[PDB]
Amino acid sequence: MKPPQFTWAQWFETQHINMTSQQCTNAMQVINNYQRRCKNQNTFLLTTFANVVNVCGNPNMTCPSNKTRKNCHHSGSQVPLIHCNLTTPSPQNISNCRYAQTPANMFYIVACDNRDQRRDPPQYPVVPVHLDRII
Repeated sequence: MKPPQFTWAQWFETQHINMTSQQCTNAMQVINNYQRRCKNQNTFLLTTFANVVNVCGNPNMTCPSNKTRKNCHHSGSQVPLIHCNLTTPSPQNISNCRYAQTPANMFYIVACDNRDQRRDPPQYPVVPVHLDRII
């Protein structure tokens, strides 16, 4: 889920593009502090928001996670990424949650939609809103 101040695109950028630290424990603090819980796992794509927007321009395909959605797009090329996995839960004090980090080079499939009319910048009419899968 996302805090109310974010559009889906801004939340996608916060969860999957802006890895504030190369260390998962530190990077996850941002997502967890906003979600008010320690997310079990999360992937950070080491690419730019602009690159993902362009992936939104690739052919539409069925989303692996949902056979009823057709707003997904394949990255075409692989990108470096870091997958974070929760190793030490701490619902009472989320700042104490620790994560493992797994580096990899994989393709990704993202779901894209038209931007939030009132809050997303007009610069990008189409934006990524969900990371459906990494391969």
